[PDB]
Amino acid sequence: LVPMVVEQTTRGERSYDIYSRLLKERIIFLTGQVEDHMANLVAAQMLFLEAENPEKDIFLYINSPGGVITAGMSIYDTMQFIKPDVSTICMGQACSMGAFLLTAGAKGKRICLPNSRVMIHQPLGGFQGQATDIEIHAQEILKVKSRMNELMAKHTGRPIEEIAKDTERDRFLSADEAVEYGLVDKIFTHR
Amino acid sequence: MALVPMVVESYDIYSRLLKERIIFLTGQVEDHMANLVAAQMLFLEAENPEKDIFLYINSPGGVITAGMSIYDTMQFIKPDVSTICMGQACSMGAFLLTAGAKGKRICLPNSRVMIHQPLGGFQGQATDIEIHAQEILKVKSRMNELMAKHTGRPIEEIAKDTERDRFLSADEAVEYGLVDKIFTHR
Amino acid sequence: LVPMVVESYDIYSRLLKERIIFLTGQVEDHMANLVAAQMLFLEAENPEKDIFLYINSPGGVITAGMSIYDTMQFIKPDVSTICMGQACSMGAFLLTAGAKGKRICLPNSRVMIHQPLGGFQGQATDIEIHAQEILKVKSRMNELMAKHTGRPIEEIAKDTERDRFLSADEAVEYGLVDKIFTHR
Amino acid sequence: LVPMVSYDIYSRLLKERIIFLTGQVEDHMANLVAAQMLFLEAENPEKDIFLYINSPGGVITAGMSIYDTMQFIKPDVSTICMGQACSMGAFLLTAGAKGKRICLPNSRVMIHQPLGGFQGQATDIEIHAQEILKVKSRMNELMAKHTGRPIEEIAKDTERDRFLSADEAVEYGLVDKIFTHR
Amino acid sequence: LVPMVVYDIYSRLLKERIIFLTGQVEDHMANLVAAQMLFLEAENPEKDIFLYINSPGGVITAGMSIYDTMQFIKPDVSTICMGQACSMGAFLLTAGAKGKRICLPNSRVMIHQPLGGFQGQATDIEIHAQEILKVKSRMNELMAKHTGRPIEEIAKDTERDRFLSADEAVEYGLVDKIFTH
Amino acid sequence: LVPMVVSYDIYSRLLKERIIFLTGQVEDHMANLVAAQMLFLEAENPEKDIFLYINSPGGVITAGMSIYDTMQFIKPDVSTICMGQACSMGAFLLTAGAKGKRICLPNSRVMIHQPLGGFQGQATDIEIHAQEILKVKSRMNELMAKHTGRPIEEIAKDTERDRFLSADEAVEYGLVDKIFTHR
Amino acid sequence: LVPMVVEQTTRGERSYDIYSRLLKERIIFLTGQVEDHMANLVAAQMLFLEAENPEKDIFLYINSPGGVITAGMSIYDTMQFIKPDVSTICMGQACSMGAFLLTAGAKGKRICLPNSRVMIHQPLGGFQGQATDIEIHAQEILKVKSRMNELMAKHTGRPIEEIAKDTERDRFLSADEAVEYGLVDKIFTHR
Amino acid sequence: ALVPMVVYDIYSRLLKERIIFLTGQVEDHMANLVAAQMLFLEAENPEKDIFLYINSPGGVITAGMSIYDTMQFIKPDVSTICMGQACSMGAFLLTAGAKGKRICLPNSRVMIHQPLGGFQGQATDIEIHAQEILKVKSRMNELMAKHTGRPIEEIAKDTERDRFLSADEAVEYGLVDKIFTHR
Amino acid sequence: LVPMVVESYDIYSRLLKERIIFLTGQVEDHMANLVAAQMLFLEAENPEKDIFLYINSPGGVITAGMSIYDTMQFIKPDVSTICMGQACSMGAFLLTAGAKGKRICLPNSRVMIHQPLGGFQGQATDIEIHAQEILKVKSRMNELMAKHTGRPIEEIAKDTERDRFLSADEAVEYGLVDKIFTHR
Ligand SMILES: *C(=O)[C@@H](C(C)C)[C@@H](O)C(=O)N[C@H](C(=O)N[C@H](C(=O)O)[C@@H](C)CC)C(C)C
Ligand SMILES: *C(=O)[C@@H](C(C)C)[C@@H](O)C(=O)N[C@H](C(=O)N[C@H](C(=O)O)[C@@H](C)CC)C(C)C
Ligand SMILES: *C(=O)[C@@H](C(C)C)[C@@H](O)C(=O)N[C@H](C(=O)N[C@H](C(=O)O)[C@@H](C)CC)C(C)C
Ligand SMILES: *C(=O)[C@@H](C(C)C)[C@@H](O)C(=O)N[C@H](C(=O)N[C@H](C(=O)O)[C@@H](C)CC)C(C)C
Ligand SMILES: *C(=O)[C@@H](C(C)C)[C@@H](O)C(=O)N[C@H](C(=O)N[C@H](C(=O)O)[C@@H](C)CC)C(C)C
Ligand SMILES: *C(=O)[C@@H](C(C)C)[C@@H](O)C(=O)N[C@H](C(=O)N[C@H](C(=O)O)[C@@H](C)CC)C(C)C
Ligand SMILES: *C(=O)[C@@H](C(C)C)[C@@H](O)C(=O)N[C@H](C(=O)N[C@H](C(=O)O)[C@@H](C)CC)C(C)C
Ligand SMILES: *C(=O)[C@@H](C(C)C)[C@@H](O)C(=O)N[C@H](C(=O)N[C@H](C(=O)O)[C@@H](C)CC)C(C)C
Ligand SMILES: *C(=O)[C@@H](C(C)C)[C@@H](O)C(=O)N[C@H](C(=O)N[C@H](C(=O)O)[C@@H](C)CC)C(C)C
Repeated sequence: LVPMVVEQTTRGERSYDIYSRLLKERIIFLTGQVEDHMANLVAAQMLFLEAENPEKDIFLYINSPGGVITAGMSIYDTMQFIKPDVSTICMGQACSMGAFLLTAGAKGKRICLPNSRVMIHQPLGGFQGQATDIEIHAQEILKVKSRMNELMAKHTGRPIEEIAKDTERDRFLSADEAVEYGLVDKIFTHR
Repeated sequence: MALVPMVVESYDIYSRLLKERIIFLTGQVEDHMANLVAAQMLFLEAENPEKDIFLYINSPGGVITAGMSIYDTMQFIKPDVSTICMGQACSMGAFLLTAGAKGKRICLPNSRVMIHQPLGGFQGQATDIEIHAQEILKVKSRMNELMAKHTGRPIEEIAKDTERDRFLSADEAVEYGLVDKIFTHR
Repeated sequence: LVPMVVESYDIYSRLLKERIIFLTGQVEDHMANLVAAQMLFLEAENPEKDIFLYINSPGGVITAGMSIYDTMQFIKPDVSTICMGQACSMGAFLLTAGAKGKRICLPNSRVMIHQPLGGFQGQATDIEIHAQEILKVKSRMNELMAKHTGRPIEEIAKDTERDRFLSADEAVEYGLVDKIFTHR
Repeated sequence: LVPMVSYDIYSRLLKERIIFLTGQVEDHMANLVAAQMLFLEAENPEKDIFLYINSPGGVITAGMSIYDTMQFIKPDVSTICMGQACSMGAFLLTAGAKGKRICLPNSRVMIHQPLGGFQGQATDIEIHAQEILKVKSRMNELMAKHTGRPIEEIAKDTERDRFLSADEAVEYGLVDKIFTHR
Repeated sequence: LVPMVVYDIYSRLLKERIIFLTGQVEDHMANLVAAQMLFLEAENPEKDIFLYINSPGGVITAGMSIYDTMQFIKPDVSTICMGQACSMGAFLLTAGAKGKRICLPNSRVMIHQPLGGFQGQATDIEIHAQEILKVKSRMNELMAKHTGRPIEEIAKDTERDRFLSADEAVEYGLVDKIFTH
Repeated sequence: LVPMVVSYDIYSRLLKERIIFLTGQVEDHMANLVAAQMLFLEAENPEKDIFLYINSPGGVITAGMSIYDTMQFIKPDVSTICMGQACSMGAFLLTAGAKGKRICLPNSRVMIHQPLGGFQGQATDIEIHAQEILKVKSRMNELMAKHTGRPIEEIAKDTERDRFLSADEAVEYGLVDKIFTHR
Repeated sequence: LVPMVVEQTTRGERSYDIYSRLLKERIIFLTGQVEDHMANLVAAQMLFLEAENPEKDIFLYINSPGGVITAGMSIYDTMQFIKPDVSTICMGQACSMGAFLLTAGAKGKRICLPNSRVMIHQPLGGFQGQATDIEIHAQEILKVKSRMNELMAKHTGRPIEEIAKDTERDRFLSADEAVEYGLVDKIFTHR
Repeated sequence: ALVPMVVYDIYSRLLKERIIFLTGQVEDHMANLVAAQMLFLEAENPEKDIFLYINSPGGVITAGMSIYDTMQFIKPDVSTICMGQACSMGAFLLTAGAKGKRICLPNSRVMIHQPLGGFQGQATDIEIHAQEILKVKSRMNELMAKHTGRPIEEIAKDTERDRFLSADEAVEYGLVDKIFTHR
Repeated sequence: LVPMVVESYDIYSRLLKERIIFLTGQVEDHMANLVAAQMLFLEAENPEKDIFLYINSPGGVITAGMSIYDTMQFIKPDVSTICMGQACSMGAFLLTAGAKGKRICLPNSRVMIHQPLGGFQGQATDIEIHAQEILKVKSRMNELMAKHTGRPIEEIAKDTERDRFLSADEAVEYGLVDKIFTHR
């Protein structure tokens, strides 16, 4: 089910799906596993909303356990490139790449809901083939890990060495702990 | 696909009842169906932030974080979310039922309510097992605190009662403080 | 595909304007939710005109069916139940739950009643909790069957221990339905 | 991919009071037919309905939902056999309004006794066996009523698969006439 | 493959009056243990039998075939826990002759209530639920007898998984002593 | 679900801003869709630039060459912007963009390596397919050399195995021209 | 296949499989994944070789990536219990529980072949179910991890704290590194 | 069963003649059986030669090294004869034979290449496993250099990709000592 | 099962004492190794008595077949080859590899020759290496066929580009076998 809303016009009626209707309020949803196709859709929505009005805020609701890093960095670089401030709101959970995109929001507009969960940890990977090729892919994953820690350090305001220590294994944070760590700025309870 | 629809001049029975400020939470709670409920709520607030929203719940439960995305949306939006239990509200469904606005949490007479502690499952190195084991305790504690707050029963009693599956009738759900009243006839 | 009519409506939306709802196939949450939704819609449309629920169901999930039953009782409109093809298990329960004097079998429709089914796996403590719950549900279903049929709970219990098949005539004599429709 | 004309092809023919019963008979497709019949009755309860049947049969109760709908509604339901009408499809063909049951020249009709299948306790098997016999007796009675042949002859003939040509279906009394050209 | 001597290694150690209970307890492997116990009794009904247990548990009725065979035969059955004895394996460990129930130093013992599962008509579910409660009560009674702990305490402690070290198994009364060298 | 605007879907609405998306594995059908959009935008205005956002790990070479040959053929300059990553054929279509209009975003990844193949059958057929794979490998290395301005011998050495480049390394190598951070 | 050897007797001939023949030389093989059944067979061979002669050495050839811990601890407790010294020789590799049973040999008789590989790391596990049950199984894995570190410390002569640090992640050792770490005593190249 | 007498197959009969067969994929259980046969033949007679017939495409390195170390440890010289093919680990065990007693048959095929592997998990774990495969790769190149008498740099270069050798080429390279055509 | 005979031997072990070896079905490492093992055994038993290799094979793995071929050429005894049923691909190669004057077809036996099959997937550099190797093996196989048949390599190459089916008589005329055996 995708719920529709009917707007009456001079020439009868037209129809909007609920998500298209909330897109007019400049609200984008990032829901479930981060992969190329759904991530492109999020990026497209950001580019559209920029063209519509490049000075109004964009609200990105995140409920994700993470997924593909490159797919996520397509969203990240879009958020930084576009003029509008992208306010990030955590719903349910933002883990792995979802936490990274949550902390990547415009400073002062990164929000957790009270019972939302945040989790951070180092990249995952896996190659198979000749020893020479394993060394090349092993070198690449280390470069990506260094870069992801560098960006986390920038957005949190914590030193890179501390980000590295804390993401060696799964680190779960409550909403309060995400504010204290510097992943988000404030907690929204009631409007 | 979309059931009992008419073309606009597809508009279905759920789209029609959404105008009456009615949202349906049906079946297993997971990210996508939960995102749809939250979206409907955000929409109904923008339409009118002062009229009540009616959330019909028939769910055995599911993913806690997905359910919490609805719970936090219910508390955040200005409108009171009235919860009505149809058929059953169990696990996460029972949680969202009791999370309705005080005075407007309703069971139908032959609706079934069931509460129990969280489920989980990790595999890997003992160090990681300890981290996830700790995280599951944190979530279990939080869920008991919120269940205590909404029911008005002490956390020690919620914890005791939810160690194993606890089935309640509509009458028992009112007594326990999960719901406020029973609706039989209009 | 489902045919459309221009006046543009699918055939079910068009029959819904005549206050007709269809309960077809296995009773589960999603199809049962739809039935309940249609009942709420028709009440809001007109709370004093009868609703016609056509039933062709072998049964299914009890809680899903109790979502329909509780909706039927709650809404102001009388819900007339008509049995097409068959009403077995939960379908039979929803057929007999209709407004008194407006529960109808068609001549060659079949009705079947029997006790609930269930199944759990795990610790003996949990098995005992689930066994108790299934007994409470069985007692409650037998009580409501007794209420709607007018037969005593003891007889309903005896008759539903094993599968009991009724013709249209036998369903009238048992009190599951009131009358049989052949022609207008 | 169903073609358009404003209307889909089946919806356009539904304005001409034409319903199609195609493929295996089961609860959902059978309900759709019964719904189209109730709709056409509300539209005009005196004009004929045309039910084109191309079916190998299927679920009896699903078929009986159509049969009872056909008998209840005021309009005469003319049945036309396209390709084949076997088992339950043959039963619904013979259930049409007398004078208006039609086979096309190369259509195939076939009749045989019900199939079933239960497993479990001997007590439950006895209950389910008794139910299958009652259904078989009832199905034979209704076939006897619509064909005009006695129940004893319907019973003997449906013990095993009995195939009929269009000519043989008219002789047996399953249909009234054959349409070759308009 | 199982190596041989001039007899396979298991037949050769059966001369030393040693029986192995290894892996999941089911009808066929349990029948083999009970068969070996009847054989060793017929060979010499006075000399002790050594049962080496390395089992996570399994089918209760299959395990009760070994238990009843242990009690029935004239010879004392000395139980030695190697690797682990959990669930039904723990039950057979504690069912050994008093003073001859042994844990090796790094062997693990675990006890918990029975598992079950039926599906069908509510009447049948009630019959199978009652049966599972009767078995649970019986298993607790026999655990109480062999440990010396009261039935009420055994019931509480087996509501959920309870892991014991070799030392804890001695303190609980599941085994009598620990063999090291 | 792709949302609608007033009525267009979001991708049709961004196509009016002359923006095309190349997303996921390169195969015949998605590649055809890119080339169709390129022919459409040319007809609409054959002088205004086209913007191709690339986020691809690569895929089928022939499918990718359908996009490459469409890019060169149409009058409008095709500006290529690397989102997330551009590897294999994705990198090839990135470097194929109009010179001075090939862009990486800061944390976008670029990777290049030689073609993959595979035939089974008679030794005669294996020889024919092996030759064909060498000719394609040569042709791809020539086109990479032409677009980067690096000699073919260097492109061959550097693509014998997987070669991963950052945004900065992609500019130095000559795969892209510039990096875009903020508008 | 398994190759047979024929011994001639007064009454014609008898036949041994190669493994049964080498068992008369007091040689046991621990090969592949450690699980209850193959481990029970190793223990049975040890109890047999004790009964035959409780003063002569037993040679346990190890080529294993590891497996079930309780299965391996059934072999460990048998080794310590029986009178005979169990000399452990590493063939190909001894990882995980493989490395644990290699180091559990009689002191001075733990051997690596030159190109054999040794690897050590902390226990693996995995439960699913009620939070209460997860807690119990999580407490059990920790208790087992402590016990395994204690025994590794005792057999290697390194302190428990160093064993714990070094086994948090996979630690690979060459034959030389295994002697230096104290997992084995000596390296056999030629007889 | 096999091709036997009841008193015992053709392999058991040829084991009496001090002949062992290494056939098919190298893995723990078949490699354990080879090493066992080698220990048995030493105990029977530690001075007579052992003949190891090798027809293998290779397999698990650690399994193959259990044989290698057994070959070097036991007192008897192990003569290696290549039947059909010796590739990867099979070629390694062929070249590991006693100097002067490593034999190719005329139409036997030899192929050498670097190790294969694969891990998936946390970047930290990947770094550890990536290091281990480099150590193993070095060690295998060192042992090949020793047995062939070629420098490790040439072994490394040649095994970066698959290198196929004829019987003649295997003698020239030093993988084997001589070719046996007729007795 | 395989029948036994008492003197206790299986039927194949008994015929092995008559110096008969069977090559039956798809040629692969394990079954080819068994044939080679038998050839070494019979040489050790008596290096001056002929060995009789019965061939019924569609072919299979070339290297596995070359393990038999090199064993045949190496051992002192003449290896007589008799074709039962069929000798195709590698089986035809091993048939023609028998001692000159002792390569035999049975009257209704079928022979078939064709060029090698192969298959690699991976990087274009690896595909070039494997392609070159396939061509070297193809050249070597054609050379050895040319030697044993006494036909020039150009003709063997032409005739094996596609599947070439020969009767017993056609096999003798081509030089793949020397004579046909009908009766003893
Ligand atoms: C959190 O989202 C992480 C996991 C999904 C839990 C995510 O950040 C992650 O590690 N993703 C991994 C990934 O994208 N890895 C790529 C790759 O191997 O190609 C590398 C660029 C990482 C160095 C997995 C593969 C999804
Ligand atoms: C009721 O709905 C419970 C289950 C469906 C029976 C639900 O509350 C629940 O426990 N869900 C469980 C869950 O969400 N667990 C998560 C997780 O493991 O990620 C933790 C937050 C709880 C420790 C699973 C999804 C059923
Ligand atoms: C008739 O509809 C019955 C079956 C379909 C034959 C139906 O009444 C029924 O018993 N359904 C069962 C069911 O809903 N059981 C629930 C349950 O276990 O959830 C028990 C609570 C009933 C006490 C089965 C599960 C379909
Ligand atoms: C012709 O259509 C027959 C079969 C498709 C061949 C049909 O008449 C039939 O026998 N249907 C069967 C059926 O519906 N049986 C039900 C049942 O199993 O409950 C009994 C009521 C009739 C004996 C098959 C099983 C669909
Ligand atoms: C320990 O070994 C227990 C499980 C393996 C964890 C074992 O004692 C157990 O509970 N076994 C169970 C069983 O045998 N149950 C039978 C049954 O349901 O048939 C009942 C007689 C006990 C209530 C499971 C089924 C193996
Ligand atoms: C990058 O995109 C490469 C692969 C995804 C790794 C791509 O360049 C590539 O090699 N594609 C391959 C391909 O298209 N090969 C064709 C073919 O064999 O059909 C040949 C033309 C290459 C010589 C694979 C097969 C997709
Ligand atoms: C090396 O052998 C380790 C793994 C096989 C890589 C081994 O020591 C190991 O961790 N085994 C795990 C194990 O035995 N776990 C049991 C269990 O949870 O059941 C615990 C007793 C260990 C804490 C197996 C692989 C699960
Ligand atoms: C030749 O036999 C090679 C392959 C079979 C083609 C063989 O040498 C090889 O590389 N084997 C590989 C292997 O054993 N890898 C192990 C491993 O990943 O565990 C590493 C020690 C290699 C550095 C694979 C597993 C067959
Ligand atoms: C006849 O027996 C041939 C095929 C079965 C038709 C046989 O001669 C053959 O070609 N076998 C092939 C083979 O051995 N190919 C290897 C290989 O690809 O590894 C190459 C050496 C071919 C040059 C196939 C694979 C069975």
